[PDB]
Amino acid sequence: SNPSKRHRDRLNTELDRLASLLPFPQDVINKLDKLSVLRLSVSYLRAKSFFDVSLKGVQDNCRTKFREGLNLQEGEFLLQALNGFVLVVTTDALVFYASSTIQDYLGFQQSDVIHQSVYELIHTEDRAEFQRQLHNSFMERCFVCRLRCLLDGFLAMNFQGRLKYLHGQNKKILPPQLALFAIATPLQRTKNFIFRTKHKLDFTPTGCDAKGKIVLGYTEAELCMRGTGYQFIHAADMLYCAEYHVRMIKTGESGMIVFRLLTKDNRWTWVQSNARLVYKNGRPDYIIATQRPLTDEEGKEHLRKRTLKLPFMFATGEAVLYE
Amino acid sequence: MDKERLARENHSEIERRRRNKMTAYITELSDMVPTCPDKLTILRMAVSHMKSLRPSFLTDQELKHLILEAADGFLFIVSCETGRVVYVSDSVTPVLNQPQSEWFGSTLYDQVHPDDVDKLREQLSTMGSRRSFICRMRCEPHFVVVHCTGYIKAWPPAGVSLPDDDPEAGQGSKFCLVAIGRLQPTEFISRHNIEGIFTFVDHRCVATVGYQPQELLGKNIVEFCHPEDQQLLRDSFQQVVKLKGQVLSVMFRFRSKNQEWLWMRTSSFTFQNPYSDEIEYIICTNTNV
DNA sequence: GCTTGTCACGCGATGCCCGAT
DNA sequence: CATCGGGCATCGCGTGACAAG
Ligand SMILES: c1ccc2c(c1)cc1ccc3cccc4ccc2c1c34
Repeated sequence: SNPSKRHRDRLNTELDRLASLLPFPQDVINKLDKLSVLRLSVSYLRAKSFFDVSLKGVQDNCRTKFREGLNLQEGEFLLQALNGFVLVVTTDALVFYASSTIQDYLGFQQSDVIHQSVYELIHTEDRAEFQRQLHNSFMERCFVCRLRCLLDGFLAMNFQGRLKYLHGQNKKILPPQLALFAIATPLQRTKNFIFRTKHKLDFTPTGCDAKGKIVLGYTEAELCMRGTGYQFIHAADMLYCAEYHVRMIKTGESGMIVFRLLTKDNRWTWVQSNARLVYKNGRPDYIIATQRPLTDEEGKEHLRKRTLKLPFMFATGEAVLYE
Repeated sequence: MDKERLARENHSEIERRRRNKMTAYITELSDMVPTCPDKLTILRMAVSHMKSLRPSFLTDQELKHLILEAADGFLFIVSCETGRVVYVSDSVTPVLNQPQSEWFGSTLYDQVHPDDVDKLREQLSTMGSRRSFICRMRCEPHFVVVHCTGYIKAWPPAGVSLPDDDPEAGQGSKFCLVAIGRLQPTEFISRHNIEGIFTFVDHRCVATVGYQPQELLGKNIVEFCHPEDQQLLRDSFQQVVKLKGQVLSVMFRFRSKNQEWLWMRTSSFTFQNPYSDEIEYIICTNTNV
């Protein structure tokens, strides 16, 4: 042997002693490198130091064993109800903490994100914005960014959080800095899915097939209890639908018409439809409309390529429907 | 340049930066332990402190603390069948000014506004099975708008022990909602019924009266109107029905989002079913003055 | 078949310890 | 009370083996 190897071996022994103590599963620790071992040790220490100041059950009146068990996982229950992940970032743009669920949204391992620069995860076009959120002086924050997604590739996410002092960081003795405690959440079969609906002569629906109940979301009864079909139509398409209804009254066939229908979610769905008149003893009896749902891009393309220029043609809004 | 020498120097710089990172982390360690010397002693003291401190990185209470410090809110776990409150966090007291006794042994329908009860059912019957909505919760009875976001989970949860003589032992619910609740010169077109209820609202309303379409949809327009103008507005809506196709202009005052009165000119006409000539709804164009 | 990075090693320049001046 | 040379320990540098991707 030689003194250099013995010093390096003492250093590696202390590094392995640090590594075995980290609060991570053994399969995660065994795949770590010395540098990230030290980094995660520092991170655990700083987190414990902050919680040793900022931190510290079910109201005894309502305490049962099962309620205590639920209370012991309250934190994970909250993390799962988040629909996103937690992110605490220092003034130095370092990730003080990121919850495990970041892997379920971005693909990054919690062990690789902590104590790293947050800008490594932020898009280059949005980083500046983030910085202005890190620094006339109220506290609450809410904004939008785009973060790298390895499952995609980027993902736009809404950050809702606050600026609070990150105590117990022993900087040099400096006073504590202002860290961002934020919650990051995401943002909000068409190949021949043709469905047919039967209507009265005033376009009151009366019948609908399975794929129609799947597209629109109404039970066959719920579809007919809400009046005529003009209650289902976007206000930007009501006049086109009325025009094509007049056309079908005149000639028996409406022709292809693209318009928006209100679902049971109070959402809009583009449909390309064709209404035909059915006759009994030479008189009109009911209507048979054949619809094929459309993507948003195709719908807006048909809208910008419209032949008829009518009022409200370019309006966008929301609606509700009652019986 | 020379590929070999360039690669050699790049590699040397990589290793040098690695060494600098290691010494910096060791200095952070010495800053982060009780009393702190050379690298080996700092590492030994770090091992000792981490031993005394100590699988999740944070404890459950630390994670809950981080989330509640980030964006407030309180957790509740209800049953999908009856809405029976299975669990509610103590954070309900700082959020709704309500003790845990009010929610336990109760049902979420009993805690919300009656007008939202039906809405609640739509969110409980039967990406993941996420849920998110907005309701009004209790606190004379006072109510607050609460945004809820959660998920559908199979019951009972694994890990939690359920004794024989526990209240949950007889309920036998299969699915539960686990959620967090948190407190929170232009014109626009709209469609009402013949009573004045907003059934369609243009998105421009925010730039016109400060309200989102959800705050308008379902409500009557007369509720936003000034009492000295309410009968004028009502008679406008009544006369526009008798004169189908004809336009009717009416000026009134509108309670903006900031509880401020604006002057609005509304032009209303009626939409006729092109077959039965019946009144489908009333189209209004509401403009700022 | 190349890139980036992890780890061990050899190698001196100082560091600390400590009899011996 | 220092000051001084021993021998080992600490520590920063560059380089080569080796492997994940
Ligand atoms: C559910 C509810 C309403 C309608 C619908 C489905 C399908 C339609 C297909 C063509 C069509 C053409 C002219 C006017 C219409 C008015 C209402 C509806 C349709 C129309």
